[PDB]
Amino acid sequence: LLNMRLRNISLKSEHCILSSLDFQTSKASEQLTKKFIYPQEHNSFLKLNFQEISYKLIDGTSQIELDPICPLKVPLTAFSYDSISATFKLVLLPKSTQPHRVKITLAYELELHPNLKLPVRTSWETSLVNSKLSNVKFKFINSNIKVIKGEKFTMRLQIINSSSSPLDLVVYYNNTINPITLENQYQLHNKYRKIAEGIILLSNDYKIPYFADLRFIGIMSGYYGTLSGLKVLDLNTNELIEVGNGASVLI
Amino acid sequence: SNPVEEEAEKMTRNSWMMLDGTKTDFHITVRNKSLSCAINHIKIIPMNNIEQMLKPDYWKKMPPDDLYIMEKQLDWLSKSCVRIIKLITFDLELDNTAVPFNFTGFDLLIEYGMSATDESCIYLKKLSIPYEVTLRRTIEV
Repeated sequence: LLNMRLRNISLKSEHCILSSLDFQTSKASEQLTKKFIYPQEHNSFLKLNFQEISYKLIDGTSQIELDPICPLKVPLTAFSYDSISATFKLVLLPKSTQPHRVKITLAYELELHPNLKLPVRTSWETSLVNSKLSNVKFKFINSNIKVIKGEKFTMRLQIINSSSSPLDLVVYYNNTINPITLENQYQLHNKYRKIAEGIILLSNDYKIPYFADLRFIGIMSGYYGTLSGLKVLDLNTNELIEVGNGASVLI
Repeated sequence: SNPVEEEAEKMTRNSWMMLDGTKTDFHITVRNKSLSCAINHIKIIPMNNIEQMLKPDYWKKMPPDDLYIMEKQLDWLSKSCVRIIKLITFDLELDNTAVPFNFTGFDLLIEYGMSATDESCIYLKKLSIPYEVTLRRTIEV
C-alpha cells in the first residue's frame, strides 16, 4: 500500500510473448504520507527503488528485462519495464516472481526500508494460408520481407498438397479496379486503385503443374500489406482462394 | 526398499545444392531449469554420415551379395547426426544440409542432441530433433 503494480502481457504471435510490469505511485497512499510530510515541511515523497527484479518462477529460474534500468527514485510517478517471454505452443501457463525494493527517505537518515514481491502467472492471453477444401496449404517461403526499389523480384509460393493429382491450378493477378459515407466511397476507391495498378506479375497465368517463382516488377510505392489480387484457381468450380499473405514496401 | 535422491539433472525442400538451418529451441530444461548454455556449438555441418555411407556402399565392389555390411541399413535411410553438448534456449545450433552428395530416396535427419551439462553422470537426457525433409532432384546423366 504505497505503489500499485500491474503486469500487462501482449501476445505477439509472430515473435515471443511480451509482458511488461508497471509500477505506479498509488495516490490513495500518497496523500497519507503527504499529510505527515507537509506536517514535517516536505512537498512530495522520496521513495528510492534500489533493486527491482523479475524472476522466472519455476523450481528456480530468473530472467532479465529487455532494456536497461538504473537505480532510480521518483516523487509521484510511474515506471514500466518490459521482459520477453517465450511464445508457448499450447497449455503451459508460466509464472514469474517480480521482486522489488522501495527505500523510503527522511531528513538525511531514517530510511525506512521496504521490500515487495508479487508472484503470479504471466498468461494474459486476451503464415500458412489453408485452402479450406482439401488442405492444399500455401505459404510464401519469404513472406513479409521485401524491400524492393521498383526493380524486379521473385517470391516462392510453396504449395503443399495431398500428393494426389498434384498438377491442377493457375495463378493470376486481376489488374482491374473492383467496382465497390462518400469518403467511404473514396477510401475504397483509392485502395482498389492502388491494389490493381501498382504491381504487375510478369508471369500472369503461370499454370503451375511444388515451388514457383512469380516475378513481379511493382510500379508504385507504398507499403502493400496483404498483397491482394493474387488469386489462384483450381480444377473444381471456383476455388478462387486468396493468398492473403506477404507484404512489400517498395521504397 | 532402497531409493536415493532425485537428481537435479519445418520440412525443408533442398534441391541438390547447399543449404543451411537454424535451431534455437527451449527444450533445454536439463540443468537448473533452462538457465543458459554450458558451451557453444557454432554451426556444425552434418554431412558426414551419408558421406561415409554413400561412398563405401558403392565402393563395396567385392562380391556384393555376402554382405560384409551385414546389419540392415534401415536406420541409414535417414542420417541422424549428433551433437552431445559438454559439461534458456539452444544457444548455437546450425547445420548445413548439403544435398550435393546425397541419395535419392531418403527423408530426414533425426538429429539427437544430448542436452546435459552433467559431468560423467551417464544420465544425459537426449532430446531428438527431426527434419522430415524432401529432395527435389535437379539433374541426372
